[PDB]
Amino acid sequence: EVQLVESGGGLVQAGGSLRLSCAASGFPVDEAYMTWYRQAPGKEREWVAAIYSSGYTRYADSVKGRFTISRDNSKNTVYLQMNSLKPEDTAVYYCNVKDYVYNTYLYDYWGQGTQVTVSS
Amino acid sequence: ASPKIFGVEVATLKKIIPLGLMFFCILFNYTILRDTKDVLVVTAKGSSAEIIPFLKTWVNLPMAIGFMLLYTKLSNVLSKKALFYTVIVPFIIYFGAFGFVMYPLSNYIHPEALADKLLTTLGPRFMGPIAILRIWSFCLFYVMAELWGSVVVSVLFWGFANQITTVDEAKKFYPLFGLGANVALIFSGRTVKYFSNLRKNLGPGVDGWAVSLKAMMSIVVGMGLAICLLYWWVNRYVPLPTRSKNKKEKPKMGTMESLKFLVSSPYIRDLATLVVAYGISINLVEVTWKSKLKAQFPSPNEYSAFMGDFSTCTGVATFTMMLLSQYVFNKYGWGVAAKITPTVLLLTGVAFFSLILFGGPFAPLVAKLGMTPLLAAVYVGALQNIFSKSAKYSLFDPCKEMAYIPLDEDTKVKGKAAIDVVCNPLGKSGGALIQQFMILSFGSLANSTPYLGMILLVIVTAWLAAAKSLEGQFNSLRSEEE
Ligand SMILES: Nc1ncnc2c1ncn2[C@@H]1O[C@H](COP(=O)(O)OP(=O)(O)OP(=O)(O)O)[C@@H](O)[C@H]1O
Repeated sequence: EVQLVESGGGLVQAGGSLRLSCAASGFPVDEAYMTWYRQAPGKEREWVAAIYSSGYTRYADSVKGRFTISRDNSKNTVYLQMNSLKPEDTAVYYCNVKDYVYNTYLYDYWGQGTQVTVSS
Repeated sequence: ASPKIFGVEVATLKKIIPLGLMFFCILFNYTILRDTKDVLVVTAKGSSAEIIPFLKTWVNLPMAIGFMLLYTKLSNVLSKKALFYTVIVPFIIYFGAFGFVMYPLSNYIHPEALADKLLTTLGPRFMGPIAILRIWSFCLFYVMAELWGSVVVSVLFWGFANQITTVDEAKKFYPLFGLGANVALIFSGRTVKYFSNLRKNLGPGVDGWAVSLKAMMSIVVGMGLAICLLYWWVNRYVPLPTRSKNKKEKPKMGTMESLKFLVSSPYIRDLATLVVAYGISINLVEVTWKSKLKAQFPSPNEYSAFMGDFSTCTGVATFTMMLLSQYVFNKYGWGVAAKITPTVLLLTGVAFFSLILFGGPFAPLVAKLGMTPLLAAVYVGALQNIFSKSAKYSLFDPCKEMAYIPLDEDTKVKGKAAIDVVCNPLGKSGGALIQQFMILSFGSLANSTPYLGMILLVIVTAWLAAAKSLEGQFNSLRSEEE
């Protein structure tokens, strides 16, 4: 069964770097459309980065240039390399794999999330 | 007393030699454009090999048709020489302007933002069709590169080679043009690799593919100018035959009435069936193989260098197969020769599909043989394509232009014209429409692998049970006349 387990979160200073891992179990990461979300308390969940089965990567305007999404096909893990971290990046980051056609979502599997907090 | 050199008349060497050299230059550009157009649409960011099924049917199929109506309308207001300067020169201008102007200015004209918005609102399985709008200028390059093999190779040259060579000259030297066409694959393959290797000179943001691309499009212009230069030579120094207007006031027999003729005559329906089956099945394997290629060589330059190596290997294999073709034929027969191409395509394709699909519980061989499963898939698909095409031009095309002989020269002349321009685009577009339905139903081309292998059996089974339906009509007409 599909399972997404995030790790690599923690407390870092402003301007630091952090790498989040998402060990996927039950599906190959190379043929999946996987995305990274984040949700700070008070605000709604915000989409951060998205990787496609083609290796194509998308990023939100808030994290373009600073964040980098990538996957390791051997270990079946997607990565979120967070660089130049701002205190605004403090949130719980979620690993998500899903497929959909227009507004019909065929499946939507989330992880439990990892807490990323940026001190100052 | 006519002089002779190498046992061949000197007067006919001034015609054949510049004709085979011009065929060499045409297949030299074709082997560069066909490798390049795969680099552009597959290795483009935001685009994968799944754009190919939608390029074949929704983009270059209407453009190839639209080109054949512009060519047909221009074939009445232009002379024969003016026709082979209005259809060949815009190609040279386009490819020269592409590698030097259009491609550099492609991050200026490609709507990457609008395509991304479409990609989110539609879904991950729509990256194929959406990439047509994402890299539309690369898609236009794909169409022009396709139109080079469809018009310059199939229409412009062979239309000119047939109007200047005698029927017996076209019987002795045409097999040598195909031999020289694969020398243009060995050399242009080495040419593509040489100009694909990333120069050690790095850049801040210098695209290693931009300097590589315009180093290829310069040769395309350079060799394209040789085609126009050789064509001018053969049309002023070579006395052409005086075959008069009496060629049945050639009535290109439309489209709907064309396939009406197809179904009417049982001899031509089977030949068209073979020509479309090779064109459905080859795509059914080749698009997935190019997906694996994109996985193995993400960089445009690595993909292009592999394409050059692949072109060289294809040229060598096809040269060998053309050499042994008139031993396979003479020994076994037209019926046996017409079966190997279906058989080689089926067997190589099912081996490649069973390495993609059933590759899980079989990997000590790829492990101890010093490869990854992805590289193994790349090499197996490369061997699949090499064997399929080296069988195509050495056994399938010989069988096709050997089955025409027992036909009457009216049915033959109309049917042979009806086969090429219909069945080749029709097969190459149906094999891609199948994959479009696969992609939009099962999501990805990899989820379509079990079925892509199963339509492969169905198409080949109807392909095998159409040569046997023709081995028995070829034998019937070729034996009763004796
Ligand atoms: N090695 C070769 N020898 C002779 N003719 C060739 C050779 N390669 C290509 N041609 C000619 O080029 C034309 C194109 O056929 P083919 O299907 O290979 O190209 P394509 O449709 O561009 O392939 P793809 O679908 O990969 O783009 C045909 O007229 C064929 O006769």
